[PDB]
Formats: sequence, structure tokens, C-alpha cells
Amino acid sequence: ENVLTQSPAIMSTSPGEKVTMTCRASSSVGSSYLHWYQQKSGASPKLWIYSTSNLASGVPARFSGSGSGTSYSLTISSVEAEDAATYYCQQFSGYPLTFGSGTKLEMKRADAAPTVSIFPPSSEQLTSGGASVVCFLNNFYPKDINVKWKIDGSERQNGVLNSWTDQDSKDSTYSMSSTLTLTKDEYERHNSYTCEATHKTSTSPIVKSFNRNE
Amino acid sequence: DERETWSGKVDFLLSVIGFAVDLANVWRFPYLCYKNGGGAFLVPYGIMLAVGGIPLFYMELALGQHNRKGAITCWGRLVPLFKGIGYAVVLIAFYVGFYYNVIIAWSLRFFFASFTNSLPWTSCNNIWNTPNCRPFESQGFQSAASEYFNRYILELNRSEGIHDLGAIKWDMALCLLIVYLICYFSLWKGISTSGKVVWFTALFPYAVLLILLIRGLTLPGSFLGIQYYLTPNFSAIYKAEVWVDAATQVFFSLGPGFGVLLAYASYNKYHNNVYKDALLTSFINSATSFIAGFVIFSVLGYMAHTLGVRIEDVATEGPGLVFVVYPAAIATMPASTFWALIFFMMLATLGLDSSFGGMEAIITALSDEFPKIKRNRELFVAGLFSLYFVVGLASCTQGGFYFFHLLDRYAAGYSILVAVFFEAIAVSWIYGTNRFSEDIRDMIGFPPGRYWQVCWRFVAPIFLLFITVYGLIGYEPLTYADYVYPSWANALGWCIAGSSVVMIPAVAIFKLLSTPGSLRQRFTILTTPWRD
Amino acid sequence: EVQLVESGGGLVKPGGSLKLSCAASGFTFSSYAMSWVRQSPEKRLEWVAEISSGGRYIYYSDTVTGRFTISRDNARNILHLEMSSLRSEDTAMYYCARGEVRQRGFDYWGQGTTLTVSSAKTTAPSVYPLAPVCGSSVTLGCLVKGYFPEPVTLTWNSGSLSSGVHTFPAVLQSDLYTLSSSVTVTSSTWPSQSITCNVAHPASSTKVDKKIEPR
Ligand SMILES: CC(C)CCC[C@@H](C)[C@H]1CC[C@H]2[C@@H]3CC=C4C[C@@H](O)CC[C@]4(C)[C@H]3CC[C@]12C
Ligand SMILES: CC(C)CCC[C@@H](C)[C@H]1CC[C@H]2[C@@H]3CC=C4C[C@@H](O)CC[C@]4(C)[C@H]3CC[C@]12C
Ligand SMILES: OC[C@H]1O[C@H](O[C@H]2[C@H](O)[C@@H](O)[C@H](O)O[C@@H]2CO)[C@H](O)[C@@H](O)[C@@H]1O
Ligand SMILES: COC(=O)[C@H]1[C@@H](OC(=O)c2ccccc2)C[C@@H]2CC[C@H]1N2C
Ligand SMILES: [Cl-]
Ligand code: NA
Ligand code: NA
Repeated sequence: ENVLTQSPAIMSTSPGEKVTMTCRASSSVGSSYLHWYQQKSGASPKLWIYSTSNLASGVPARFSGSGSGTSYSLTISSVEAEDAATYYCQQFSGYPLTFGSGTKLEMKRADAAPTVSIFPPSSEQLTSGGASVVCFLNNFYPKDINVKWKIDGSERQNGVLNSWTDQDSKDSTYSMSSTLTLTKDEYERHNSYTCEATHKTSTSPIVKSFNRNE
Repeated sequence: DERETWSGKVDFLLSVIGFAVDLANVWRFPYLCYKNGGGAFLVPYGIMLAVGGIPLFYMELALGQHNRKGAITCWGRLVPLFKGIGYAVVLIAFYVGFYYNVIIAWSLRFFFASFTNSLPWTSCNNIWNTPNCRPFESQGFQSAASEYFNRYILELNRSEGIHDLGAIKWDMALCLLIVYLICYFSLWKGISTSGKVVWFTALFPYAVLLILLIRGLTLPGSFLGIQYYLTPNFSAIYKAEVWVDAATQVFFSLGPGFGVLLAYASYNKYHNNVYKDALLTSFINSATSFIAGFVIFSVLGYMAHTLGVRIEDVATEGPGLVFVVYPAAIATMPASTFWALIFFMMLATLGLDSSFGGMEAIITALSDEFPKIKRNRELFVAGLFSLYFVVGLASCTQGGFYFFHLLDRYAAGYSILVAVFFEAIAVSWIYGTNRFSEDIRDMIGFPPGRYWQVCWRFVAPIFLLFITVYGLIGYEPLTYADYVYPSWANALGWCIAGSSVVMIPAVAIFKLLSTPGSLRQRFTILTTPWRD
Repeated sequence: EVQLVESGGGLVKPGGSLKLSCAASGFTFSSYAMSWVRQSPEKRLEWVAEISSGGRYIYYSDTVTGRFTISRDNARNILHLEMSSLRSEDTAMYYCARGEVRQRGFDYWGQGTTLTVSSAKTTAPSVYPLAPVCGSSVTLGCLVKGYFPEPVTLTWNSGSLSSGVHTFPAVLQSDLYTLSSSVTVTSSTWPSQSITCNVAHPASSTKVDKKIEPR
């Protein structure tokens, strides 16, 4: 099969600036047979650029594309917030048909400090025999943030489930949820809980703590 | 007249064997076989080894033993005009020391984290993980062993590039210190000590490779990996790129142009047989990589069978193989803690002996140039290793890998290609092969065959040029993952790459200004050896 | 005008078989070639099978040969995909996409149907409230742990309040999914008023509503 490789996999951009994503093939592809698609988050893909040049129906003039052989490129003139999506290229030149690895475009904004909140296990859960502490981190940029579970005054690693969120449609920040899961007894033998975040916004971590006896 | 000599014959060999055999043996050669068509890749490898690599390997060992002095003085006495080669060859090794040692630091850092019977890189439920994590390598996803090496050990995710190094890992700084402490106390006294230490660093990997080969082949699906390894495809012989990979690997695996072989052989007895030494050493180096391939792929085949992972995903080169892919498999098989300790210790011992040579090439060359340095030898290397450790803290940062990958490509890059190119040309043309053959005959008793003389003057310059040209054809701006280095980072590296090469015309130009006469007398003055 | 919907799909054990159907409207269906394209959870598109307008030309991209049979009914305007010997790597969202012209690519896509292939067995989610600790505004959340398979639906106060709600995607651990959602609101509401977490996991028939007690 003919493998299509797209660069870059993730791209950050401020509105109004030029962007170019490249699509390269292992085998030469007829310039007429290459196509581009835009897939919004949680939505079906849509035809964007066909035959390396022509824009599809409903596509604004800010979009353009060029290339031949094993090298192709998609270019947006000046990025708008509506353009945030993942873009896949495609070749129909020969079977089996193939898609590019995809290029995810994300908007850039002012760096925002996270709002950290810590939640003790609900007693309805403790009856089941389990205990899980939750730490929410909301409205922050950039995407990568790091949580540390230190139960006082030692740090625990395993049993932590972290989940980020897709980049948002308005703030253009992110959110992350850290869940430390224990059993009932390990929750009892121990003293207090704490999760805090190392972010670019501050070299000093944002700490949140609660103790069981208070 | 007098200079010290090795305390034994075996000590010199293992010192060279150690220096030559490093992580690149383990982590590059086996991948090249898999990629280039298996056992068929041995054909261009062998040819390029025969004509390209070994004659150059022979040349430095011969030159070192004959002139009996360090890198700078050796080329100073050989071709006084080209003495700049002696300066370039040394500071190239000086550049490598700023990065290369961080690989050993990683090995110890993994070795230290390997005391437990529940290995930290096995599970995706830890604090440093992310939703993209999967228990093993997969397309579009991240392995548990991967996220452990990056988001925890390296903390690379904290850094956006080389402009942001971030904080300093002091667990890494401690590991780096320990490495230099091992290097300091080994390299402290002359070859009377350091020459003995290699009996561990060189031999111990073979001990581990032995028990890892037994453990490897006994795994279910181990035979499957061997096919991915050695299954012949001769269509690649016609492919020019394969002849480039074979030529490049052969040339880099046995290093000329670090001044190491030049320095190491300079402590040999004059009438010692350096031709047999070059043949024995070269073979063992190549044999080591071949054996190491069986160790890697038997485990890689074990993963593709019982662990159900694509061979394309687990077959990799560079540090990713030994710090991610291979440890991931170890954790699955019984007595995992045992295989982990000996593997990461092997990686460390594979890095140490090499570092010994690179540093010794600097010390010896500067000891013969400046008499005051030989006195208080440690005061020199303490200040040297201090400078290394101080700057080495940048490698211990969160953006440390971004700094490591930069120096890896540039410092040891084309700098050494044009250096060795001028080495062969200076000897085989300016100095002459007639003189070189006459010298070798006076040492080992017999002159080099017609085969060796042709390789030095003709095949070798083409061999190196063939690599250098296709290296430039194939040039792209330095990148890692999705991170593209800024244009000022590439520029800075080319200066590092150029600060060596520039020594060739500079020292040559500066020498001409200090000589008497019209251009015709002074250039024959500068091509006259020290033996006239 | 043009509409493509995908029926069928769900949880199937390894070695099992399933049939997908695609309903087409808004165009003459017998005049256009249809293709099945599946999207993996890694967010990476993969072409599966193409069928011509008359169904006389069949093309299979294959990890899939002989396991899949693509079918066409031009009378009722339905596109069929027959599956067999399914395993974990077949788990994806299968799209029904059209185009006749290779030079113009796929101009119309369907909503898509989700197929999950696992040996894991269906379990009911246990949802939990999260009580804050003894401010200008307060953050409250709902924890959904130990369910399979996706998907579940989480809303707040019967899906009234939208703003300030961050619903985190599910993460699979030991054949079990864990999900959480955060909602931020002013302390004037709370505990001024009653907040309720609403979770629905249709596969396991478990629809739960949780009241928030500051205790
Ligand atoms: C392939 C791996 C496992 C083993 C490495 C093969 C090496 C050691 C073999 C293959 C080809 C051999 C060379 C073939 C040609 C000559 C010319 C002869 O006048 C001197 C020996 C010399 C230079 C041989 C040295 C050893 C040699 C380089
Ligand atoms: C693990 C298995 C497959 C390979 C083991 C390789 C070992 C046995 C080989 C590789 C390099 C070899 C050494 C190379 C150098 C010398 C110097 C020589 O004057 C005495 C033999 C001696 C000391 C060799 C002994 C055997 C040796 C250590
Ligand atoms: O597998 C590593 C074991 O020790 C870990 O602790 C770290 C930490 O940096 C510090 O205690 C010291 O440097 O040792 C290690 C180095 O990685 C954790 O306690 C666990 O992961 C393990 O027990
Ligand atoms: C980075 O250059 C190297 O790795 C070389 C060498 O390393 C060095 O030259 C060196 C120089 C200074 C410090 C550390 C290593 C070891 C082996 C033999 C050649 C090659 N390597 C395969
Ligand atoms: Cl090798
Ligand atoms: Na080594
Ligand atoms: Na080597």
C-alpha cells in the first residue's frame, strides 16, 4: 500500500497567521487523485480540497493547496477560530486507498493558570469498599500540565487516572482530571490528601489540601 | 626518549575493544539488518568494512604506535602544515564529552530505579501517564515504557524546545556526577590503572550478552525475531541507500578521528604487531554487533508473538530501543528484576570504556604538547571534568534531551568526516605511502600488502567522499518528533561542527606566516617530517 | 438534501460476526459508488471497502479480506457491510461515505456507527457525587467509575445548565471505564439550590440521578 505521512501531527496557531501542513507519500501520486478533508471534534469528516487545487463547496477562499508526485501541502491564508480541526489528506490514485496520519490544528492564546480543586471520596463509594480522590484542573494553557499526588507527606504514583479535554471552542484553554483510586482501608490508615499542579504559568506549584479530621 | 607503556598486551586490546564497542553497536547495527534486507545487508557491510573501515582503523593504530606521541604532536611531526588536524581531532572529542556521558547517566538512573520487583514502567495508571498510554507500543499511541522515559525520567514534556531547558533534575545530576567520578578515578593515573579497568567495562557486556542471549532465544516466538533479523533480501544490494548505510555504519562503528586510536596505540611498544591488533579488534567489534542483534530481535520476536505487537513499532534505533522498547519486554518475562539490572549495567559499561578513550585522546594529546600538563595530570582532568560536569548540568535539565540530540548530529557530524578525509590524504599523498609502508615494515617486520596501499590513497578518500556527498544530498533541518529546531540552533551547531574543521586551514595559514622564504621553500619546509 | 445514516454496530466478542447498514437519501443511489471508511480511536482514518454503482466492482483494503463482505441494495437504497471473525483491531467508528468520481474523492459522509470488539463483559456504572471542603465561586463534580462499554451520557440538572461544565472523556482501565465531569457555579446558587448529576449508560440500562449533600 501507499503510505501517506502528514506533518505536523499537532500544530498551534494564532488567528490571522499563515499555516502550512505537508502531506508526503511513499509512492508518486497523480496530482488529480489527491484530496483533503476537515474533521471537526466529535463530527464526521468533510470534503475540503480535491485534486490538490480546487476547494470543495462551502470552503472559504482562505484555503489553498499545492503539490505533485510524493509531496503535497495544504495552506490556509489567515487562520480563523472556525478553522480549528484535524486535517487528513488522501490518495485515490490506486487501491488500496489510504489516508494521511492527520494534522491536528489547535488555537494558541494567553497562558492561563489552572483552577485546582480537590474532592474527597463520597461516603456512598466507601460503602462499596473503594475510595477515590478526585482533583480537577480547569481553564489553563498550554495543554500539558502535571499533577502530583502526595499523601502527606509521601508521594503515591500508581492508581492515578488522568484525563485531559479537547481544546475548547471559546476560552481556547484546556482542563484535566486526576483521580487517585484506593481501597477503603488504605484511605483509613492514612492522614490527608493533596494534589498540586506544575505549570508553565508558575515555577511554584498550585497546592490543594484537605484532612479527614477536619 | 622514554614514555610509559601498557602493563600488558591484553590491556591495550581490551582498551581499544572497549572504546570501539558501544551503544551504537547494540542500537544501530541490528536495525540496519532488519531495514536493509537482513543477512543480505552483510554483503555491502562486509565490503565497506574491508575496503573503507578497517584500512582507516589500521592507519590510526599504525600512526599512533610509530610516532609514539599524542594526536596534536603526531600530525605536527608528520605534516607540520597539517598539524591543525591534530587540533581538530582533539576538540572534536572535546565536544562529544558534553553529551555522550548523559547516555551512561540514563543507564545508571534506570539501574537505580530497577531495584524493586514491581517495575515502574510497566503500568499506565501512574501519576506521570496520560490517556494516550497503552501497555505496549502501538501506532498513534504511546507505550507505558515510553511515557516513563519521557514524562518521568527525562521530564521532557516540561520543555517546549531548546530555548526552554527548564529546571534541573538533581537525580540526573547525581547520576552524571557518579559517571564522571568513575571516569575520574579510572582515568586519574595513566594506563597502569585505566588500562586495567577496561577488563571489566569491555568484558562484562559479553557476560551479560551471553545470559541475555540464552534468555532471549528460549522465549516463545524468539525464532520469529531471528527471521525479521537475518532473512535475506538481495534486492537491497542494488539500492544505493543500503551501500550508504553500510558505509556510514562501518566508518562510525570503528572511530578514526577522535585521536583515540592514535593515542591508545602510542603507548604500544615500537616493534609490537599493530597489524594483527587492528584485525583482531575490528573483527570483535563487528562480531559484537552481530551477536547483539540476536539478543535484541529474539526479544523483539517474543513481543510480536506473545505480546501481540507489530514488528514495525518495536523495531527501532537510537536510545529508544534500550530505554523503552527492550525494557518493556523484560518486565513481562519472569525474574524481570534480574534482567533489568544486568541490562542497564551493561549499557553503562558499554558507555564507560568508550568515554575513557575519548577523554584519554584529549589528555595524551595535550600532555605531549604542553609539558606542564603531564605534571599534576589530575589537576588537569579535575578542572576538565569539572568543566564537563558544570556544563553537563544542561543535559540534566528538563530540556536535556533537546540539547543531547543537537550535539549528537553536529559535533560528531561532518566535522569528523572531513577530518579523517584530510588524515588519509596527508599520509598517502603529502607524507606518502612509501614512507608509511617503510615505517610499518620497520615496526612489524613486513610492509603492508598492495591491497592496503591502494585503499589508503584511493578507496578511502572516495569511501569518505561517497558518504559525505550523500549526507549533504540527504540534508534536512534538525528535528525531533514534531519539534523543529529553530534556525539559530542549526546555525550554532554548524559553528560547533565548523570550529573543528576551521583548524585545518587556520593552523596551516598561521604556520606559513611564521616560516621564512618564498611560497616554494616554506611549503616543502612544512611537508618535511620530524625525522629529517 | 443528501443524508447518510449508519445503523447496526455495538459490542461483539472476538471471532463474532456483525452486519452494518447505511441508509441513503437525497440522490439516486444506484448511480454512485459507495465506500466504508472506519475511524479508529487513535483518530486515524482507514479505508475498508468500495462497491461500484452496479455492485459489479468490489475493492477491499485488507487487514480485512474474506472477513468482510460489502453488499449493495439499490432498490431500498441501503449499503450493507457483513463482518466475520472480528477482533480487537477492528474496533472503530465505521463511516458510510460516498463518491463516484475518484478525482473528486468522498463528497458526503454519514454520522457513523460505533463498533466495539472486546472479550470484556458489560457492566453498570457506579456514579458518585463530590463534596467540597469546609469563596467567590464553587466547583462541583460527578464521578462515574467502572463501566463498559462506551458510551455514557452525563448532564447536570436534567441537562439545563451548559456553561462552566467540563466533561472529561472516559479512560479504559482493566476493562473498565472511569469518567468525571466538573461544573463551576457561584456560591450564591449553592447550596442555595439543589444540584443534580445525571448519568446514563444505555448498554447496561443504568440511569442514575445523584443529589449533592455538603455533609
Ligand atoms: C561479517 C562479520 C560477522 C565478520 C566481519 C568480516 C571481516 C572480519 C572480514 C570480511 C572480509 C575480510 C577481508 C577480506 C579481504 C582482506 C584482504 C587481505 O589481504 C587481508 C584481510 C582482509 C582485509 C580481510 C579481513 C577480514 C574481513 C574484513
Ligand atoms: C557472549 C559470547 C557469545 C561472546 C564472548 C566473547 C568473549 C569470549 C571474547 C570477545 C573478546 C575476546 C578477548 C579479546 C582480547 C583478548 C586479548 C588476547 O591477547 C587474549 C584473549 C582476549 C582476552 C579475548 C578473550 C575472549 C574474548 C573476551
Ligand atoms: O522504581 C523506583 C522506585 O523508587 C522511586 O522513587 C524515585 C525517587 O526519585 C526517589 O525516591 C529516588 O531517587 O528513587 C527513585 C528514582 O526513580 C519510587 O519510590 C518508586 O517508583 C520505586 O519504589
Ligand atoms: C560519539 O562518537 C562515538 O560514539 C564514537 C566513540 O565515542 C567517542 O569518540 C567519544 C569521544 C568523547 C567522549 C565520549 C565518546 C565510541 C564508539 C567508537 C566510535 C564511536 N562509537 C561507536
Ligand atoms: Cl557495528
Ligand atoms: Na563502549
Ligand atoms: Na563500534
